Amino acid sequence: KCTLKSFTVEKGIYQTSNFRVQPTESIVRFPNITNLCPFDEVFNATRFAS
Amino acid sequence: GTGVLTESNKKFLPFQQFGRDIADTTDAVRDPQTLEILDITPCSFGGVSVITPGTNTSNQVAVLYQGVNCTEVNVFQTRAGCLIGAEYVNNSYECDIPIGAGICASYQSIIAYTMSLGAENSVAYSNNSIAIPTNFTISVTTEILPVSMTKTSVDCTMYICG
Amino acid sequence: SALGKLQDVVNHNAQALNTLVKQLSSKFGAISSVLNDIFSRLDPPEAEVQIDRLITGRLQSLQTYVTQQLIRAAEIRASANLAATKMSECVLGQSKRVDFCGKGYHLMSFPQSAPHGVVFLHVTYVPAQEKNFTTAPAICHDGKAHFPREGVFVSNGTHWFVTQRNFYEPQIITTDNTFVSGNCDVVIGIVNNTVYDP
Amino acid sequence: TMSLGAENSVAYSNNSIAIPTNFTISVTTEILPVSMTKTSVDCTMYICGDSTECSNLLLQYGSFCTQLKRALTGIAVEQDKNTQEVFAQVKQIYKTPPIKYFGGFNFSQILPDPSKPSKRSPIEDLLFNKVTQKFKGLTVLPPLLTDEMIAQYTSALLAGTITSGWTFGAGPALQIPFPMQMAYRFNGIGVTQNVLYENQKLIANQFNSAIGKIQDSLSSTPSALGKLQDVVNHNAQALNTLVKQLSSKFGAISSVLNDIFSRLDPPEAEVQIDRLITGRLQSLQTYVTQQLIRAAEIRASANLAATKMSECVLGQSKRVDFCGKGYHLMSFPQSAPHGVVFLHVTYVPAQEKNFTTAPAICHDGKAHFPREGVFVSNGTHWFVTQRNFYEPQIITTDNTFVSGNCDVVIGIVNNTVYDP
Ligand SMILES: *[C@@H]1O[C@H](CO)[C@@H](O[C@@H]2O[C@H](CO)[C@@H](O)[C@H](O)[C@H]2NC(C)=O)[C@H](O)[C@H]1NC(C)=O
Ligand SMILES: *[C@@H]1O[C@H](CO)[C@@H](O[C@@H]2O[C@H](CO)[C@@H](O)[C@H](O)[C@H]2NC(C)=O)[C@H](O)[C@H]1NC(C)=O
Ligand SMILES: *[C@@H]1O[C@H](CO)[C@@H](O[C@@H]2O[C@H](CO)[C@@H](O)[C@H](O)[C@H]2NC(C)=O)[C@H](O)[C@H]1NC(C)=O
Ligand SMILES: *[C@@H]1O[C@H](CO)[C@@H](O[C@@H]2O[C@H](CO)[C@@H](O)[C@H](O)[C@H]2NC(C)=O)[C@H](O)[C@H]1NC(C)=O
Ligand SMILES: *[C@@H]1O[C@H](CO)[C@@H](O[C@@H]2O[C@H](CO)[C@@H](O)[C@H](O)[C@H]2NC(C)=O)[C@H](O)[C@H]1NC(C)=O
Ligand SMILES: *[C@@H]1O[C@H](CO)[C@@H](O[C@@H]2O[C@H](CO)[C@@H](O)[C@H](O)[C@H]2NC(C)=O)[C@H](O)[C@H]1NC(C)=O
Ligand SMILES: *[C@@H]1O[C@H](CO)[C@@H](O[C@@H]2O[C@H](CO)[C@@H](O)[C@H](O)[C@H]2NC(C)=O)[C@H](O)[C@H]1NC(C)=O
Ligand SMILES: *[C@@H]1O[C@H](CO)[C@@H](O[C@@H]2O[C@H](CO)[C@@H](O)[C@H](O)[C@H]2NC(C)=O)[C@H](O)[C@H]1NC(C)=O
Ligand SMILES: *[C@@H]1O[C@H](CO)[C@@H](O[C@@H]2O[C@H](CO)[C@@H](O)[C@H](O)[C@H]2NC(C)=O)[C@H](O)[C@H]1NC(C)=O
Ligand SMILES: *[C@@H]1O[C@H](CO)[C@@H](O)[C@H](O)[C@H]1NC(C)=O
Ligand SMILES: *[C@@H]1O[C@H](CO)[C@@H](O)[C@H](O)[C@H]1NC(C)=O
Repeated sequence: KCTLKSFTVEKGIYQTSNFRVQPTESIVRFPNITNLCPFDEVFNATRFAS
Repeated sequence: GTGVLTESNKKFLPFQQFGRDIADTTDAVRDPQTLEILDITPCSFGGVSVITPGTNTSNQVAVLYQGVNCTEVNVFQTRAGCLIGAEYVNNSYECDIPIGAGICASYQSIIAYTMSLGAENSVAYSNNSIAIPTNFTISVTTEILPVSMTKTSVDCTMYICG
Repeated sequence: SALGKLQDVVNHNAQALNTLVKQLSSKFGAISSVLNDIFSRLDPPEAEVQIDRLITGRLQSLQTYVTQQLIRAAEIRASANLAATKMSECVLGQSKRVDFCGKGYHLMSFPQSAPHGVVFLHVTYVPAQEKNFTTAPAICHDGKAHFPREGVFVSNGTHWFVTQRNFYEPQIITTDNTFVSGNCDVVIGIVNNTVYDP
Repeated sequence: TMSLGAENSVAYSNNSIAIPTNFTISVTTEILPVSMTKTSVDCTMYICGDSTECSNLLLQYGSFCTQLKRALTGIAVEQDKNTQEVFAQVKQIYKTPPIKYFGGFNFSQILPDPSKPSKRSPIEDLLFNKVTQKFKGLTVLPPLLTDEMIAQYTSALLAGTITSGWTFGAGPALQIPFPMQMAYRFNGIGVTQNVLYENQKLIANQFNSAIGKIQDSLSSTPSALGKLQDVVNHNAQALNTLVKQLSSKFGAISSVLNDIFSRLDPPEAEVQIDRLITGRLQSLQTYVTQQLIRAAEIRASANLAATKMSECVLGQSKRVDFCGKGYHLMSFPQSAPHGVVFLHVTYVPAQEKNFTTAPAICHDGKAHFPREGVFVSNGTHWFVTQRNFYEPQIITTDNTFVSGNCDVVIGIVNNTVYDP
């Protein structure tokens, strides 16, 4: 009735809207990052510069 | 992207990252962590159509989902799609409300049947038999044809600006 | 539901005009859909762009309506040409074309006017009450084969007659309603009977 | 420079005529499209897709894709109506007798084959074998009448036109032996029945040979079905063009909705999205208009096909070249993908012969005119014979009629007129 904008619908077949399955999960895929920066040497150094 | 991740029989080359179809859209992907090939299919989608016998007669309706298997949602499966709210009948009648692929539904509740082509009629043919009419019947038939549609003219300046 | 076509024409035109009219109340992405509001709320520098967007949208919609009207007019003109042909042939004469002027053999037709259309009354002739018969292609008589001029040879079981195709009017087979052509050796299925001579 | 055709000059003279002494049964084909694929488009999926804010931006633009859905539904129902009009012309399903003997004529090629699981004649099976996804809201609706029902209508029409002549198209079906139906059809085109009944074997042999040659020619030439192949080609290429238009820049900085949303703030993202959606709407409008024009053309073709089915098949048409080159006899329809193929059986004269003709015969001061034929002369004697065939007959007073004296017409000749 809303699609036809009328209160009485004549006999027949009508198209109203679309059926869609809503996704419900998220899958992020990125590599096994293994490029650790040499911050251990910079911070854990026993003697620092003047 | 959004879709249904499934195992892919496609074999990407070692440098290949994405897969593309003729429509230039992503369909096969390679997982960065574990090097495997996966397919992407859009989530099951289709239009919705409502079969109604007319509000004057009644209010019951049967809904047809176009191009979806019935397992992905008084349930019937047709070539057009999944039909719910109507019962399938082994009988046959004339096509009342078209559906598709030779299926038509009507209200008697709502029933869906295969449309009937016509009344079977075998004619006895033999090489020495003829049939001659012995009477007649004057018939009068009608035929409606549109001729002219309503003449309209527009005023561009007032419609656009006023 | 007999007059579906004319009602469809009227409804199509009415709904096209209604849609074109209702297209005015569309914002087309502009912040408003009223000329005076945009004129009073903003200065020319961006009111010009807003008016440009609105007028472009309205012109596009009207042009779409015009194209739809053109296509429908072409279809209606084809239908009108068909109607003129039907008038000139079925009404002003008799048609030998099958089903062109009604189911069955055509006799004559009468026209009737209608809103935005014309209605015909095809008066047609329909045979009924058929009856089977045993028939032969030709009659062999004294070594001569007699063929019907216009009828077809039929026989109720004992006697043979010649009758017109579309009606059962049995007649005695004489030498004036049959024409001789050759002997009765080459015709396949020829039978034996006498041919009365007046 | 192209040559229009071979030079020819008929030896027209004042009092000479040419009359055929032989004939040639010819079979020709005619291919006509009926309907194309019924497609329906989705507004939100095509325009941008799964972005809710995009749909919010769209819904305030207007009800354009409402009109598009309306137009496409109209086209689909028009296609279904076209098929119904072309094929659904008989309300009964006639069935051929089990024993298929029709006085020597061989209809094995066009009659249904029970051996095939599809229940189709070899001709239509060849047609099906001779004519050759991923969607983004672009749906293809199935036709209402499947191929099997169309084959059923074709079989019913064939059975009606073989068993009961043309009578079933104008009332009840009245059986009649096939040779008499063919004699009736010759009598329709001005050739008497004795010509058929004295040549039944030869006519049957010519008919069988012609239909075999037609099957072979369809099997050989691949370009015969262009009028049906191009419909599918046009639809597919238009659909592919519409799909390609989805990834067009349209002057925006990027062609991807999500990237525009992510990398840009609403201020100019709104302008970019407006440009993109306007461009896509324009492309969709163009596609819909193209579909409408193609639908009009296909509907005209389907109306022509319906007229041919009604006239050449259900009866005999005296219109020239309307149902094949030559004098029309009868035509057989055959189903085809998105169309119909006719097999026009036509009568073609051959082996003409010179003769000397006269308008009338003067005798006892009376001018005798031919009643149904034409006066000829092999050089010494004068005969009267039918126009389309050389069947000389002694001139008498029953096949001629008298009118006036023999000093008013021009070219009259002197001869006697035997009285039986
Ligand atoms: C041919 O058909 C007509 C009607 O289709 C027959 O006329 C009817 O005859 C019966 C019996 O006498 C009457 O009761 C009806 O009133 C007649 N109908 C009309 C409209 O007058 C006619 O008898 C038939 N003729 C033959 C030879 O069968
Ligand atoms: C003329 O006779 C033929 C056969 O003698 C009839 O054909 C049969 O008609 C009966 C009537 O119901 C059917 O049950 C049979 O099936 C027919 N035969 C076949 C092989 O189908 C024919 O109907 C008769 N004509 C009329 C007008 O009754
Ligand atoms: C076939 O028709 C002929 C012509 O009417 C019939 O012959 C007549 O039949 C009537 C009634 O039986 C007799 O009173 C006449 O004397 C017959 N005339 C002649 C010249 O014989 C014949 O009977 C019909 N056949 C059948 C089987 O009914
Ligand atoms: C029609 O008549 C002719 C001649 O009256 C029949 O021909 C005869 O047929 C018999 C049987 O074969 C022969 O023994 C005679 O020698 C034939 N005579 C002539 C002059 O041809 C013919 O058979 C008849 N038709 C039918 C169907 O019996
Ligand atoms: C028989 O008809 C043929 C054509 O159908 C005639 O051939 C032509 O006749 C004319 C006039 O005599 C010549 O000018 C042409 O050169 C002829 N054609 C050719 C290819 O040579 C023929 O003359 C006719 N004969 C008779 C006796 O009437
Ligand atoms: C009429 O034309 C037909 C076909 O063109 C002729 O039939 C052919 O006759 C020749 C000679 O006897 C045979 O070799 C062929 O095999 C026949 N063809 C067929 C299909 O049977 C026929 O002879 C011609 N008649 C006249 C009087 O010219
Ligand atoms: C009608 O046509 C069919 C098909 O051409 C004929 O069937 C052929 O018969 C011959 C000899 O029996 C075979 O060598 C062919 O292989 C058959 N054709 C096919 C396609 O298998 C048939 O003989 C013709 N005549 C009749 C009366 O049916
Ligand atoms: C024209 O045709 C007539 C009739 O066929 C011919 O006259 C007869 O011809 C046959 C065959 O030659 C002869 O056996 C007859 O004796 C002829 N009858 C007479 C009364 O002469 C005539 O010869 C034909 N003319 C030409 C030039 O062929
Ligand atoms: C046909 O015959 C008639 C009569 O036999 C011919 O008419 C005669 O023609 C001669 C020649 O000019 C005249 O002297 C006579 O007076 C005519 N008599 C009559 C009664 O008309 C006529 O010429 C012949 N025509 C042809 C073409 O042979
Ligand atoms: C007529 O048909 C029958 C079978 O229907 C057949 O046996 C017979 O030979 C045929 N005769 C003729 C003359 O066609
Ligand atoms: C017949 O036509 C020829 C030309 O082909 C002409 O020479 C002759 O005079 C004509 N005869 C008559 C009687 O007109």
